[PDB]
Amino acid sequence: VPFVEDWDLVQTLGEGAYGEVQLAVNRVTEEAVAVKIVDMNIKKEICILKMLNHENVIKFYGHRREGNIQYLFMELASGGSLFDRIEPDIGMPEPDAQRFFHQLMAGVVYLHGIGITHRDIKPHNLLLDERDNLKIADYSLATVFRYNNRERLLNKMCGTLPYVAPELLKRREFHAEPVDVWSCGIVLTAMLAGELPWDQPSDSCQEYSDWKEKKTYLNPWKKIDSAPLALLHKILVENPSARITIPDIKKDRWYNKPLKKGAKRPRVTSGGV
Ligand SMILES: [Cl-]
Repeated sequence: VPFVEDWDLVQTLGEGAYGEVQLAVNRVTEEAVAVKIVDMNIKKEICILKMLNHENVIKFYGHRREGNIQYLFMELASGGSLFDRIEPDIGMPEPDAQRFFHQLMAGVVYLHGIGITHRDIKPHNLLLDERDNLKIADYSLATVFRYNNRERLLNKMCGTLPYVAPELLKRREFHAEPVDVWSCGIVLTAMLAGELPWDQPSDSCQEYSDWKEKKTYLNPWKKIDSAPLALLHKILVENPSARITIPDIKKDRWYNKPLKKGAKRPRVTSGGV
């Protein structure tokens, strides 16, 4: 029974470090949206949020301040997270993984093309609409890495250790785009194996050492077919300047492999075939 202007906040979708996220339903129009509620940087988030316009990125509808609390209205992805579609120790069917990977690259290319890096790509932040279309959500760590056609290097460490690229832990400053690419590879690994390969990509983490030594008889690699594994070998490359870029991902054999049948034709409601 809480509400904001014309919307009722009817269900808690999740929780933030500084927020809560609610299902908001418009009393008049019946539209359903998501609303992130922040008690009391968020100015920066809003500027980035207003830039977003792409089918694989959560759209921003506007905001409201009421005393101490900010409300950020956002497109709803009613299917929830990709995280909940990954069966532990299994993953998901390869054709479904490929499709989600396709969508994820489309959203990341978009963001990179407007000079925005998300910086915390992981299945928890990849939401699904009612047709299972992927949407990159939560721009609270996002930042500008290109402005007026000039790249800036990053230096703040942030993200989530099992998804983070090794340069982020090793270098004083690093390029944004390869970091996002690396985390897309860890997502792909999770979709195909239902398990993360390492706690973190550091020289003191055995499982990472094992990967650099190509011990792909170990989990999770041994669960992964040779084609997508060859892509993962190009993505999960320690040196960020040697790592595959998105233009080249789009040329990869597995990325271009036909795997998934299209949806059945929609039901006739009027007229003929
Ligand atoms: Cl996992």
